[PDB]
Amino acid sequence: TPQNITDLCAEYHNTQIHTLNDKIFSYTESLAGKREMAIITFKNGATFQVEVPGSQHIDSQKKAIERMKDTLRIAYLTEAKVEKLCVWNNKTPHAIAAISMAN
Amino acid sequence: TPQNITDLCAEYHNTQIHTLNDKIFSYTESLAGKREMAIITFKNGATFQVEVPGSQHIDSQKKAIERMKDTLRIAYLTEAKVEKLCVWNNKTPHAIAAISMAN
Amino acid sequence: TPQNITDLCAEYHNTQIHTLNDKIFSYTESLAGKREMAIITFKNGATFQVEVPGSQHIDSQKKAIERMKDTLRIAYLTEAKVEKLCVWNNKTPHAIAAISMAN
Amino acid sequence: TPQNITDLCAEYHNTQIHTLNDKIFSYTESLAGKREMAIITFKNGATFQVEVPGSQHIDSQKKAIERMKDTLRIAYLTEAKVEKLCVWNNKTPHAIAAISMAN
Amino acid sequence: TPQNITDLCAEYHNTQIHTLNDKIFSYTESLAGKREMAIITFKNGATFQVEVPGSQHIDSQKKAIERMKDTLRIAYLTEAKVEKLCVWNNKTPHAIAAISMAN
Ligand SMILES: C[C@@H]1O[C@H](O)[C@@H](O)[C@H](O)[C@@H]1O
Ligand SMILES: C[C@@H]1O[C@H](O)[C@@H](O)[C@H](O)[C@@H]1O
Ligand SMILES: C[C@@H]1O[C@H](O)[C@@H](O)[C@H](O)[C@@H]1O
Ligand SMILES: C[C@@H]1O[C@H](O)[C@@H](O)[C@H](O)[C@@H]1O
Ligand SMILES: C[C@@H]1O[C@H](O)[C@@H](O)[C@H](O)[C@@H]1O
Ligand SMILES: *[C@H]1O[C@@H](C)[C@@H](O)[C@@H](O)[C@@H]1O
Ligand SMILES: *[C@H]1O[C@@H](C)[C@@H](O)[C@@H](O)[C@@H]1O
Ligand SMILES: *[C@H]1O[C@@H](C)[C@@H](O)[C@@H](O)[C@@H]1O
Ligand SMILES: *[C@H]1O[C@@H](C)[C@@H](O)[C@@H](O)[C@@H]1O
Ligand SMILES: [Ca+2]
Ligand SMILES: [Ca+2]
Ligand SMILES: [Ca+2]
Ligand SMILES: [Ca+2]
Ligand SMILES: [Ca+2]
Ligand SMILES: [Ca+2]
Ligand SMILES: [Ca+2]
Ligand SMILES: [Ca+2]
Ligand SMILES: [Ca+2]
Ligand SMILES: [Ca+2]
Repeated sequence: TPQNITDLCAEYHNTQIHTLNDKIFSYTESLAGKREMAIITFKNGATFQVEVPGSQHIDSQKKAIERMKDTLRIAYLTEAKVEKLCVWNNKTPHAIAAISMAN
Repeated sequence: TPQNITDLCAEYHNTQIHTLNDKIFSYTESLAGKREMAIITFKNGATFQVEVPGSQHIDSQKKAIERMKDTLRIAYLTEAKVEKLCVWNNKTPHAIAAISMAN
Repeated sequence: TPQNITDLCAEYHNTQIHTLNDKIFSYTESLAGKREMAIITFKNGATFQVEVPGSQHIDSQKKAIERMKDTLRIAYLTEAKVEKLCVWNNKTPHAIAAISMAN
Repeated sequence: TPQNITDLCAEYHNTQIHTLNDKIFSYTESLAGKREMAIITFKNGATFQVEVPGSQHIDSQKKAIERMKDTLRIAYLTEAKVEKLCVWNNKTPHAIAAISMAN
Repeated sequence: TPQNITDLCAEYHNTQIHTLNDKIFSYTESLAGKREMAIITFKNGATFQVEVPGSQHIDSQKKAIERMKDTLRIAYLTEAKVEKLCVWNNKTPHAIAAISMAN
């Protein structure tokens, strides 16, 4: 069980930590078919997706995907500092696996 | 994969982008039978719905319909600037497909 | 498809609009068996229920009834102005069909 | 159908109204197996539970018990004044049936 | 039935109270496969998880795990002072069974 986002990120292939230390600049969400996704940007231009859920996801996985989009929305609206994102960087835009907030 | 709401909107037939750059003037929801919908308006007069959940929306989509109303509700109550809406324009009032916020 | 709460309200029998243009004065909620409901009041005395889910309600209404109670809770705690309610006025208290917020 | 917490409470055996007119002093929450419950206190000394969902609870109450723990959490975090609680006084600590907020 | 986090904690094996009396320093959440978890840290260095939900959890447990992550997120973003945690201390990092807030 990892104790921090970096270690967690390290357990997957084709991941990377972005250290933003900045609030979210823009928040985009879509309910359109095959594109039920969220997209966030930062003032420096970095863009990240929360990928659409699939049939391959069990309920508790689907609740994590939804939770993440919830977290992103509420972080945006409270202007919470995003410390780090763990992303998958073999996708475009980079696909969020995890988030950390601090300060 | 889209990196913003305009790219995403352009993937669908019978969609257009509206540019608001304004907070929601009014938020309406109903639990009346076959009208379980949200409706928002902008001071400029524009009116939009979130559609009644129905048989065209698979599970990810019914979830995202529920998330859209959660978003519109919290956006209204925080006076968050709505940047753009992607809508189906083959409905009256136009039906929301995606939202971007970026005050 | 209706563009506002008045037009939506006009599609049902035994409904009427109340124009309140006021914040909620009190919010009450219950988990007692067969009284799983909320009740709101306004400073003018007007008193409203979200009904206990029962045999009068179709399936599609059940998520919406839960959503309406969430909306009333957060409206109360944000002191949000309630513009209008659509109610069934053959019930005591009057039973909420829809709500519009504007300010 | 009751119009207020007191008349709702009066419909049940082994209940009483507490009149608090105070914010919640503490909020406690457990996920521990067979103690999935919330406990709140007021500065006066008063301790109340939301009961572990159990045999005494009918279907409709399960959702409402979830909502009630939601409401007590956000009441605490918003320093919302609690007016009254309806409780079962044959439980220790006394078990919450209903809550009212005014201020 | 316990009246407080300390009494509830003492009912289980392999548990302990941590007394933090401090707001959450960092909040980390993951949507990644088999790492659907939150992790929080305090300034004194203490690091805690909410367990990954899985086939070994009953629904009551699964529900109470999603609630705990809701609680930790909003407690973080409101800078709510955490009084105590009841945790299982045979896990790394220690796994939250219960949280108390007073302040
Ligand atoms: C961090 C980078 O931000 C850019 O906006 C994206 O186009 C890249 O794919 C990547 O996500
Ligand atoms: C943007 C437009 O706003 C108007 O109020 C509506 O009546 C139209 O149907 C469309 O949705
Ligand atoms: C009967 C009432 O007349 C008023 O003009 C309207 O504003 C209300 O919505 C309602 O329709
Ligand atoms: C209202 C009373 O508060 C006290 O703290 C509790 O110990 C009693 O059981 C009862 O719930
Ligand atoms: C309370 C302790 O915090 C430390 O940071 C962790 O490394 C330990 O495993 C334990 O959870
Ligand atoms: C949890 O922690 C991570 C970093 C891996 O070491 C796993 O083996 C462990 O279960
Ligand atoms: C994904 O996004 C859409 C909008 C198209 O440009 C695709 O080619 C891209 O892969
Ligand atoms: C949908 O809305 C209702 C209120 C009626 O005006 C219909 O004509 C419309 O199609
Ligand atoms: C609903 O309210 C309760 C309190 C009773 O008085 C019933 O008559 C009524 O239908
Ligand atoms: Ca600002
Ligand atoms: Ca802060
Ligand atoms: Ca304003
Ligand atoms: Ca802002
Ligand atoms: Ca005020
Ligand atoms: Ca306002
Ligand atoms: Ca205070
Ligand atoms: Ca107030
Ligand atoms: Ca601060
Ligand atoms: Ca405080």
